[PDB]
Amino acid sequence: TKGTSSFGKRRNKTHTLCRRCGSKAYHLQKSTCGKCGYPAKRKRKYNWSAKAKRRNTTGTGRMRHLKIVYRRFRHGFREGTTPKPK
Amino acid sequence: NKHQIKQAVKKLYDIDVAKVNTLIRPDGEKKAYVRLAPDYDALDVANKIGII
Amino acid sequence: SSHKTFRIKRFLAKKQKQNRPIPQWIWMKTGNKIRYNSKRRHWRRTKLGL
Amino acid sequence: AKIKARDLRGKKKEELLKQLDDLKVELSQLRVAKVTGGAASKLSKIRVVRKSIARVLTVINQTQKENLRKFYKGKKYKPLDLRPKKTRAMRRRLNKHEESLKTKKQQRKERLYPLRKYAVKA
RNA sequence: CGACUCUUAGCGGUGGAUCACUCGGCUCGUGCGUCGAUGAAGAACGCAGCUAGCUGCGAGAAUUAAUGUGAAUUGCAGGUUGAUCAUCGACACUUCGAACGCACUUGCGGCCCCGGGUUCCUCCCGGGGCUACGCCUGUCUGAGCGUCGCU
RNA sequence: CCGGGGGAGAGGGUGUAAAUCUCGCGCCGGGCCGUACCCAUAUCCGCAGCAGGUCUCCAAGGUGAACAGCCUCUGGCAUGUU
RNA sequence: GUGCAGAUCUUGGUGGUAGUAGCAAAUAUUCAAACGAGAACUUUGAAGGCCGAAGUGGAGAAGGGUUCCAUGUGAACAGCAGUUGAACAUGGGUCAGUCGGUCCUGAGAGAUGGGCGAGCGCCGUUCCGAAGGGACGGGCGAUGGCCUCCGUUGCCCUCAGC
RNA sequence: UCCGUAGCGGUCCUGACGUGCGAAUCGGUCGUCCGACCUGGGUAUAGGGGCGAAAGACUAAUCGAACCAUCUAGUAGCUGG
RNA sequence: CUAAAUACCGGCACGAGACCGAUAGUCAACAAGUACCGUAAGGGAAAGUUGAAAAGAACUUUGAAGAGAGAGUUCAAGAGG
RNA sequence: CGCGACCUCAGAUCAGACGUGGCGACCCGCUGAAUUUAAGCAUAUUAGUCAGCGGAGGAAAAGAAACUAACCAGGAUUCCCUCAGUAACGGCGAGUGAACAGGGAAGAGCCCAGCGCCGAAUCCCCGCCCCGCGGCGGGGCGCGGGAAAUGUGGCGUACGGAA
Ligand SMILES: [Mg+2]
Ligand SMILES: [Mg+2]
Ligand SMILES: [Mg+2]
Ligand SMILES: [Mg+2]
Ligand SMILES: [Mg+2]
Ligand SMILES: [Mg+2]
Ligand SMILES: [Mg+2]
Ligand SMILES: [Mg+2]
Ligand SMILES: [Mg+2]
Ligand SMILES: [Mg+2]
Ligand SMILES: [Mg+2]
Ligand SMILES: [Mg+2]
Ligand SMILES: [Mg+2]
Ligand SMILES: [Mg+2]
Ligand SMILES: [Mg+2]
Ligand SMILES: [Mg+2]
Ligand SMILES: [Mg+2]
Ligand SMILES: [Mg+2]
Ligand SMILES: [Mg+2]
Ligand SMILES: [Mg+2]
Ligand SMILES: [Mg+2]
Ligand SMILES: [Mg+2]
Ligand SMILES: [Mg+2]
Ligand SMILES: [Mg+2]
Ligand SMILES: [Mg+2]
Ligand SMILES: [Mg+2]
Ligand SMILES: [Mg+2]
Ligand SMILES: [Mg+2]
Ligand SMILES: [Mg+2]
Ligand SMILES: [Mg+2]
Ligand SMILES: [Mg+2]
Ligand SMILES: [Mg+2]
Ligand SMILES: [Mg+2]
Ligand SMILES: [Mg+2]
Ligand SMILES: [Mg+2]
Ligand SMILES: [Mg+2]
Ligand SMILES: [Mg+2]
Ligand SMILES: [Mg+2]
Ligand SMILES: [Mg+2]
Ligand SMILES: [Mg+2]
Ligand SMILES: [Mg+2]
Ligand SMILES: [Mg+2]
Ligand SMILES: [Mg+2]
Ligand SMILES: [Mg+2]
Ligand SMILES: [Mg+2]
Ligand SMILES: [Mg+2]
Ligand SMILES: [Mg+2]
Ligand SMILES: [Mg+2]
Ligand SMILES: [Mg+2]
Ligand SMILES: [Mg+2]
Ligand SMILES: [Mg+2]
Ligand SMILES: [Mg+2]
Ligand SMILES: [Mg+2]
Ligand SMILES: [Mg+2]
Ligand SMILES: [Mg+2]
Ligand SMILES: [Mg+2]
Ligand SMILES: [Zn+2]
Repeated sequence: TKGTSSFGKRRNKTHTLCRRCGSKAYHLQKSTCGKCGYPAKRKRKYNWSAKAKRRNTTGTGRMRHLKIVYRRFRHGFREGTTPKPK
Repeated sequence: NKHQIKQAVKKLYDIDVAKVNTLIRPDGEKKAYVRLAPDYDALDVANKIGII
Repeated sequence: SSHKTFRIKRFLAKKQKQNRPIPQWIWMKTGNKIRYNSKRRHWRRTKLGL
Repeated sequence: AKIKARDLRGKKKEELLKQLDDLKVELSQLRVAKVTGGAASKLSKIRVVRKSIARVLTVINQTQKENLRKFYKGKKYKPLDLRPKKTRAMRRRLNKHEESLKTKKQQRKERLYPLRKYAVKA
């Protein structure tokens, strides 16, 4: 009874897609995320899982501002000047 | 919105609209059925825009 | 279900669009290794999470 | 014709918007041809018209931004996009002026006891 | 003689060992040592003539401008006053996210200014700018059978 | 959402009457999201087209106490991985 | 990081068993024709049957996410086969003021004030709170139009429970 | 309250099956079927904790202390190489 | 209040090696934190090599086709995606 | 009753600023075990270590003696060698365990409050004029506004200082 017969009643879901981390760990009934902890301002991370930290680090995603910061660093963050025209 | 679709057809194709009915496809795109006025003819509008 | 929400339907729309085979002309390219689409999904086999 | 960015800069904003609204009519006419099924010459012109629209809008936005920074050139308070965007910590530093103050005590100390240039015989 | 079985060799299959390669790792050392409310990290969704993934990019969407370079890109088509690459200092940068009008259904607003509507008469529609918390200095409006002074 | 009790008030000086109307018509508008199909001895969960599990609506004729069992009509199916 | 036969060693590959166990729950199929290279299994007609209104019928909720529909294919899958399929490949398909969501509160969840806490934070939901940004009538002020008469916002008097 | 259907449950055959339809099913036979009844959805209680008409039962096929990661390559006078 | 000498398995850019050579070396030489699994926290692979150059086998013939037989390319198909 | 100060406390989509979150190898402040060893085990050991929390920088922290010493004395901090597996702690069992002196790398010193003297001699903000203007500054005006006597600035700080 506790196995195959009991697996047929799984029809309503506990977790949904989180709006901050994108993972399906937003507990609908506790209103919190088990992956990032969305209503908390700080994201949840721990030193007892080094493998979970390297799945979400600054090198994981697009870096759509930091990679321009790294390029702009080499010229002293020059701004408001143009190269000399032809 | 349906209002924006209505006033967008009225400017690009210079035809007034009876009503607009929208749906969202499983493709993800929004399809709009735009009914013209009874005095404008939809296929003679379609000819000048290209679809035939 | 038929009582979808907008974000779920949009996610299903993207996962519908990624489920097409590769175009025929990509493996005539010079630096090509792809034989087929290995990220394919069938509705009966893989249940997409959710 | 090839729409260049060098000869759009001397034009006025209204005759630039006229070209922009003409090229958008060109995109709509080309996208109708794409869905009806058209020539490859019509299909390959979509990338040409899109980058021309990007060029015209880039010229319009650059001209507007240059006039905004000409208007706010001598003003104490300017909009944050026209303010210099360095890094956040570098924008929260002290000025040249602020790092170049020293007190009246250190001013008279530097005056009274300057660092002398000297040498010692071997 | 024949079938079946055993051994060895030739050839052929099954299998991918060995060897030779290596735009990858590991380790050591050097220089620099730079994120974010001017909206970070992360995520979501889109963008190619034919495009699923990876990569790149953001409705200007496998990129715009400028500079250097100098005749290509290419799987197939199409079209030197500068094609393509590289640099990148100008411009731009959808949605969620510290995430900021209230909530997170993608829902309900409020104030002000514009354009249709109207002809300031409120409706209606579209667009733009504001509307989070804490805290510093100053301003304005206040409270007190707090301490007083004077009519 | 409505009815009542109260009566602060408003309206006109005998009329091209006024304030007012929950009466009959007339004018304009209603934005955003979901909507296909399966819903079960094959579209869900049990590693699967798994004799298991999974919430409901409709409910003909005869026999019969009967939504029992058996036969039949509308509808459905091909004997349940040969 | 130097020699393997073993560690119910690790990973990968292959045998005997073995063309064996098996393809046996829910009564049942038969004849003719068509398409085709090919038919026990596809389609059509004629039978004989079953589910027998608490159905093997007709519609929904949850869940699934294109499985729905049309055409083509028979490489792989559908434990025989297939001319067939929920398989593959091309194309299509979900239209609302009235049907639901959206609004309300339920059990309950959860900020601020406050309290606690080394700290992320936690407790607590009216409890140690100056918690109302509103309205009618009047006075004052300005605006815009038949500046007639309403409307607009600025200040004050007045009133207000939750 | 009794017989008894749907529903809920699971006595016996210690039947079938037992590299099964199935990591607990099937057949006949059975208990109950107006009330301490059955059931969907929402919500509350979380691990030395919950919850228990009490079997150390249940707490995602895991229960006399669930599951995941880390301390951790824990130690072994013992077994095998 | 205060530089220097001191620390640096993260980041950017580099150089080197008595290191490893696709069951090794990072989990990852490849569309790798990807496919896939679990409600979740998390777990987590496998997978390099035609040739110098696609010159990647035109055409004939059997078969419905997969498949063959000739012919042809190449130094070599005893290198046939 | 009213008016005007000051104090204390509110409300603003008031004018101008700042903080939040990320990464976290190295650094700072807390909190903090049990495996293990003691051939058992409880003090100890593991270990102020793993885990947990907060906060930064290109380094951080520390730092110019309420010091070391007992000498014919040295003289901020940080790091290396040595002191030293030493003094010492420890069911004095298992085990743990520095500092001074000495040799080097580097070397840099300083400022307030108080006590006093100077007419608050000091500081911030808004308006205008010209310049700089892409790290918002300079002088000139304003019978402009505030902060500050419940104390700003100059001299001056233990090496003495002031007149
Ligand atoms: Mg629940
Ligand atoms: Mg944190
Ligand atoms: Mg399934
Ligand atoms: Mg001084
Ligand atoms: Mg042989
Ligand atoms: Mg795309
Ligand atoms: Mg260019
Ligand atoms: Mg150029
Ligand atoms: Mg809701
Ligand atoms: Mg009355
Ligand atoms: Mg329907
Ligand atoms: Mg079946
Ligand atoms: Mg049968
Ligand atoms: Mg049959
Ligand atoms: Mg070696
Ligand atoms: Mg061996
Ligand atoms: Mg047999
Ligand atoms: Mg039906
Ligand atoms: Mg049915
Ligand atoms: Mg078969
Ligand atoms: Mg079908
Ligand atoms: Mg209608
Ligand atoms: Mg709470
Ligand atoms: Mg009874
Ligand atoms: Mg009874
Ligand atoms: Mg038995
Ligand atoms: Mg048996
Ligand atoms: Mg069976
Ligand atoms: Mg408790
Ligand atoms: Mg009970
Ligand atoms: Mg017992
Ligand atoms: Mg022993
Ligand atoms: Mg200090
Ligand atoms: Mg060297
Ligand atoms: Mg490997
Ligand atoms: Mg090899
Ligand atoms: Mg090989
Ligand atoms: Mg050879
Ligand atoms: Mg060869
Ligand atoms: Mg303000
Ligand atoms: Mg402590
Ligand atoms: Mg012991
Ligand atoms: Mg022992
Ligand atoms: Mg022990
Ligand atoms: Mg730690
Ligand atoms: Mg921080
Ligand atoms: Mg930094
Ligand atoms: Mg420091
Ligand atoms: Mg010392
Ligand atoms: Mg010694
Ligand atoms: Mg002893
Ligand atoms: Mg110790
Ligand atoms: Mg010393
Ligand atoms: Mg020296
Ligand atoms: Mg003083
Ligand atoms: Mg001193
Ligand atoms: Zn999350």
